[PDB]
Amino acid sequence: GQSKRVDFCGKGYHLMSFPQSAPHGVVFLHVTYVPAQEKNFTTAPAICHD
Amino acid sequence: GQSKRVDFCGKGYHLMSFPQSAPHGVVFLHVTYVPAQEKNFTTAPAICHDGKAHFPREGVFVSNGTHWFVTQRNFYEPQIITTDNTFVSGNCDVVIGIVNNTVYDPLQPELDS
Amino acid sequence: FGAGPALQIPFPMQMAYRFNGIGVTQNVLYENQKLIANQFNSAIGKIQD
Ligand SMILES: *[C@@H]1O[C@H](CO)[C@@H](O[C@@H]2O[C@H](CO)[C@@H](O)[C@H](O)[C@H]2NC(C)=O)[C@H](O)[C@H]1NC(C)=O
Ligand SMILES: *[C@@H]1O[C@H](CO)[C@@H](O[C@@H]2O[C@H](CO)[C@@H](O)[C@H](O)[C@H]2NC(C)=O)[C@H](O)[C@H]1NC(C)=O
Ligand SMILES: *[C@@H]1O[C@H](CO)[C@@H](O[C@@H]2O[C@H](CO)[C@@H](O)[C@H](O)[C@H]2NC(C)=O)[C@H](O)[C@H]1NC(C)=O
Ligand SMILES: *[C@@H]1O[C@H](CO)[C@@H](O[C@@H]2O[C@H](CO)[C@@H](O)[C@H](O)[C@H]2NC(C)=O)[C@H](O)[C@H]1NC(C)=O
Ligand SMILES: *[C@@H]1O[C@H](CO)[C@@H](O)[C@H](O)[C@H]1NC(C)=O
Repeated sequence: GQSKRVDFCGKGYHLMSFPQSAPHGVVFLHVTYVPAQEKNFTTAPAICHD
Repeated sequence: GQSKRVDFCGKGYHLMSFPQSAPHGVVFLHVTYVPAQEKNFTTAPAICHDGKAHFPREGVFVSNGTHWFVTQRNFYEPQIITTDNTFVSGNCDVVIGIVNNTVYDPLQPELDS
Repeated sequence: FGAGPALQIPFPMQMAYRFNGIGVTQNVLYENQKLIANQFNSAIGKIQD
């Protein structure tokens, strides 16, 4: 599935995972989404119109 | 509560659960929703109206062979593709799989009469 | 396939669902499909290395 638990399946916003058998264990490859190239903007809670 | 954790409380999309006492333990009856009676359709990432690309808001584009509908991803409820169903995110040049079809305007027919 | 019968879906159209699941719209994936695929392949190769 896709998990919304934070840091449960990788550093970032979880996209998917892939299992791989390893000697006496399992290795998960976690594919996650990481933001980058942030930019500053001026924000406002609401906007007053008429 | 209702859990989104996969296979945590039953095989399927969790709906609810009922506890029952048992000797030295508990028994959970997990009531879950399981899809069934699948059907294959032709799908498209987006639909190209006049110089514009339309993506489904909450759903998926399918085709019954001739017409194109927008449905929900968990139950076949085909709906006519209108402006309220989709949203515009540019032109028909960067999406691979974009399909030409008409997006019916829900306001123009009433405005013209 | 883990919550019932397996329902086929194209992988770009499934990555669109998984982008929607994190708060990012579908057009972000669809317009940047080649870049996302290249990033995924490079990440897999770097994992191997
Ligand atoms: C957005 O603005 C913040 C400040 O509000 C910037 O933080 C500055 O970063 C520079 C470079 O490291 C520092 O010299 C300054 O002292 C920082 N300012 C403060 C108040 O801490 C931040 O870099 C800006 N982000 C972007 C992406 O431009
Ligand atoms: C722009 O913001 C100003 C400041 O809040 C608004 O001006 C007020 O308008 C009301 C209604 O006429 C007056 O009673 C207040 O005295 C005004 N405030 C000031 C400081 O002059 C104005 O209405 C806002 N414009 C819009 C279109 O929302
Ligand atoms: C695909 O669905 C469309 C829309 O429901 C079908 O077109 C309609 O078919 C019904 C049943 O024969 C007719 O009464 C309507 O007049 C049709 N509408 C139009 C606008 O032509 C279409 O037949 C379906 N195609 C297939 C292959 O099942
Ligand atoms: C969807 O419709 C567009 C309308 O622009 C088609 O693009 C035209 O295709 C013709 C035939 O190949 C070309 O001669 C024109 O130059 C194209 N016009 C533009 C503005 O690009 C497009 O091919 C159609 N798509 C499909 C799959 O039929
Ligand atoms: C069509 O759907 C059936 C289930 O109704 C599925 O088993 C079958 O694989 C599909 N046919 C294809 C993909 O050709």
